[PDB]
Amino acid sequence: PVMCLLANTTFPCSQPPCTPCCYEKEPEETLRMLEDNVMRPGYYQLLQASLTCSPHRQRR
Amino acid sequence: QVQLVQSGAEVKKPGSAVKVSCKASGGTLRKYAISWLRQAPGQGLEWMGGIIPIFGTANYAQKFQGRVTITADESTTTPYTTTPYTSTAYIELTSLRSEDTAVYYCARDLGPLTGYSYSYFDYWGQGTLVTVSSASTKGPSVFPLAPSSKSTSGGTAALGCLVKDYFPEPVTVSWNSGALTSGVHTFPAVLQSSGLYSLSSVVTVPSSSLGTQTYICNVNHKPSNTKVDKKVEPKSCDKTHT
Amino acid sequence: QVQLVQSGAEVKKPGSAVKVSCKASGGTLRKYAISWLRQAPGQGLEWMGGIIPIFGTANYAQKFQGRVTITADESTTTPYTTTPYTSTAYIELTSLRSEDTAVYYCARDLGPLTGYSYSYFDYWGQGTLVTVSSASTKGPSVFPLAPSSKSTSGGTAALGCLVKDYFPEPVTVSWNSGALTSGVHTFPAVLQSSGLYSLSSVVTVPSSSLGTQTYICNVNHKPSNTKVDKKVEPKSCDKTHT
Amino acid sequence: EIVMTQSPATLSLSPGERATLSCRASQSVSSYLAWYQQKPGQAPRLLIYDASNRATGIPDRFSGSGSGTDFTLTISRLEPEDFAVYYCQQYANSRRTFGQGTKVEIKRTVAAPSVFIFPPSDEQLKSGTASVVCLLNNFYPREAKVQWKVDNALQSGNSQESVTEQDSKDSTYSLSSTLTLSKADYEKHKVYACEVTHQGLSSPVTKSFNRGE
Amino acid sequence: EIVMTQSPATLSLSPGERATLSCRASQSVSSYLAWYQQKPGQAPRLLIYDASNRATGIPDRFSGSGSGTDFTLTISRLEPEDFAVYYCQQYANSRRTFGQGTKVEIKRTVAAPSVFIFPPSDEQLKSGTASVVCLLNNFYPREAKVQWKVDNALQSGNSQESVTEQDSKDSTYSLSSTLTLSKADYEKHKVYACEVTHQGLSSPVTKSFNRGE
Repeated sequence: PVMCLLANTTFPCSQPPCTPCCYEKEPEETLRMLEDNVMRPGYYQLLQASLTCSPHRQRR
Repeated sequence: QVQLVQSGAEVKKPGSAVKVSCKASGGTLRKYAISWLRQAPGQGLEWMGGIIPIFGTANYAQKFQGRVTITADESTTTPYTTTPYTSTAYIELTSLRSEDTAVYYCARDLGPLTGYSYSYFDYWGQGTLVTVSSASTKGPSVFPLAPSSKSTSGGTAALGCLVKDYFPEPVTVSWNSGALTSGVHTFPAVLQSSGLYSLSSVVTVPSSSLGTQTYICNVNHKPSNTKVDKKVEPKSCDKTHT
Repeated sequence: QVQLVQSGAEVKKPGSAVKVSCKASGGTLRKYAISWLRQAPGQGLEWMGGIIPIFGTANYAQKFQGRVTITADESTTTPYTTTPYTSTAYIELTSLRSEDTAVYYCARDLGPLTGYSYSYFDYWGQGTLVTVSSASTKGPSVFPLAPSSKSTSGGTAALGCLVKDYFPEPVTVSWNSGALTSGVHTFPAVLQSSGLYSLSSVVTVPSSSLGTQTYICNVNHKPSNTKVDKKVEPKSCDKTHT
Repeated sequence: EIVMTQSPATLSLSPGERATLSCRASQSVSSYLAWYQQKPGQAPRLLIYDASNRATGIPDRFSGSGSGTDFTLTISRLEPEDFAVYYCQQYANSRRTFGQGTKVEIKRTVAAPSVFIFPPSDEQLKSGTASVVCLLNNFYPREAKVQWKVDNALQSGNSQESVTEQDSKDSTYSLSSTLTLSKADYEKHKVYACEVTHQGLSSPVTKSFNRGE
Repeated sequence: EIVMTQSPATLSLSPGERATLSCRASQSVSSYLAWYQQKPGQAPRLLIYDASNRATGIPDRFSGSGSGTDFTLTISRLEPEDFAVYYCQQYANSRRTFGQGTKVEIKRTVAAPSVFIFPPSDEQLKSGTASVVCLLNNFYPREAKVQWKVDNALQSGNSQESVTEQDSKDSTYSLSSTLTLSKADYEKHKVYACEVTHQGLSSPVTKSFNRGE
């Protein structure tokens, strides 16, 4: 696989870094997930599935 | 004038996904939107979203975001084009629920061309049907309906037929292979509280001809290409027939 | 966003003049009008007139045309307006009558920017109260109030004071020097036909409180630096205060 | 939300009469309405765009009227081809919304229902099963109520209802209902006797049948 | 001229419920109308401009409609801080007119006034006059009327009234009224009486005290 970063941990660009549609739940640290994943090839193709769909009230 | 044509009707297991394809052609106008609407049978009529096939630019009614995606195909159409114009569009229905069972329409939307505003649905496809259920493709129970203990002459009395216990709804039926036409009512559908369908077909008559006439009916179904034919004479605890 | 600020309240003799003023700041828009409105508490809300401070060019309701003159600064309206944009606007009430006693508001008008059309008011100040009276500088007369059907035991559930014959409204009243802040009731004001103010205030105590604790009110006023206090315990026909 | 409404849920009239269908919205749509007719086994077709403009090749009979919150579609004299479902639609905001729809119906002289009933047959009885049918035939107007009333008691926990529309020649409706259980439960009774309550009948009607004959 | 009339001079409801304010325009304004609110000691704040645009600082607790002469402001649900004065205004014409306004009353269970009468004192009688203080306390609603009597002759003239705001944490209103007499006229009579009519009372109540008590 191709790998993400969150300083304490690393995982594939093909599983949720924390939770689905992260920015609505955790905004000012979702700003920081893109300071950690900042300049690598994988995560800009996981954003396609990580700021994408409906949580349990939000729809996009 | 103009026409739209779309995928044949389809049947699916819940929790899967399905894509409906649309094509439009022959109008003079170039850059209209194509839009998708849906209708649970007679229960409503909902606009879902659309695209402009030139720009992509997918646009959604908020109720469908996450449960659908919309796309269209760009083509090697030159700046001059010099043909009848054409477009191709889709809804991908995803994470299917049995409540998604509906007819889906493609329609032309003039919103972009009419000064980038909302518009009415100008021309429509045929519509196409999506069926969502876990059921297996069971062919019907096809027994003859028995006429009751006869009320006799001086009026009109019971005569008919019953079909039950099938999946895929598109059965058909025919009395005396079409030699009986008038007086036939066929009750269109029933849902048996767990995916299976049912149908009945009936012939209102004067009481003259029970146990006497060759009343006979065909039944036809698409699963396993099953086809059937039966007489409808009185038989229950005892019998009286032609 | 934006704010309007305006000069503090006024008190005046009939047949005198007033130069009320306001400032605007912090907006991205440069060419808004400044408008003046008023209400007396016994009236609705009325537009008087306004200006576009860059041009001058005042505009008035026919109720007020010639009763008032509206003007503005040269607002440093240079090219390279890259400093935050600000402006000052003034009104001149002249030879005023008792009926001109009202709150006057500065408010922002987008009418010129919305294609030179009449408009609603976008933002407001706090307003300037202007007071016209024949009266002159006075501190309060003050009185102790006797209990209803005086009993000094329990037959009533408030203990109170009366304040009368002052000028400028902002007397203020406090119970046990403000320590008894709970259970206070106070009533707004009345100008008598003599052109002077009055007020009433109470603590909502049972009459069993009398001498069980001591009960007082302390008053402050601004004119002549006048300040006063007294008991509210029984003081009328006889000295039975507890 | 902009809440739509069509006041007549149905309109019944004879050919040559003025049809007039009426629409409400909870706040001003200010034009931006359209009208459609819809046919069984088809997708809708456009009649009117804006408040009052006829769609492409729509003949003359239809006209649209209204403004703000209140609107109507009028047909000058209803032809025998025009009987259909009809919809208003709003496009004043991104939630484009259709009305509930209205059905337009041929008005005719009254006819009352005839009642029929049917036993099970050997293929069900060998399959552990019994199935029983109740019918109302060929009546107008159609607003009847029916129950299975077996040994006078309500049967419903196994039993469905179904309808058919005005026939194109006869202008009458019909109903079909089924009762179905294990063959051993079907023996629990002796008077299978379905009822009807109707507006063309003078009083409720019932017809009776017995298991084992 | 373009007179603006708001139909409720006052309105009442609990928090968490939808108030429906309305205005009548004397002649067509054709949109060009705005809605404001105000609190005492403050200038207004804008809520709505034209029929239905909210100002860019305003939450979805407010909404509007109207398209000629007939206008509505619908508050989606009052929070316990939206209880305020509300005004329409029009700008269709050079005479920009506001309405006379509407005040909303926070609805609660009733309480009748203890009406009282509170006698004057020597601190006032040393200066040629006497004030009697009828003092309707801690009551709801403020629909009370008050009237004054001296030796049972009516004193409706000088005996002015003043009312609290929606005071306390619960809008317990009060009223303070001040029958005021010259010293000689205070001494020429011996019975002072004051009378109240209110919705929370069963029927009118009079309270009295006598000179020299």
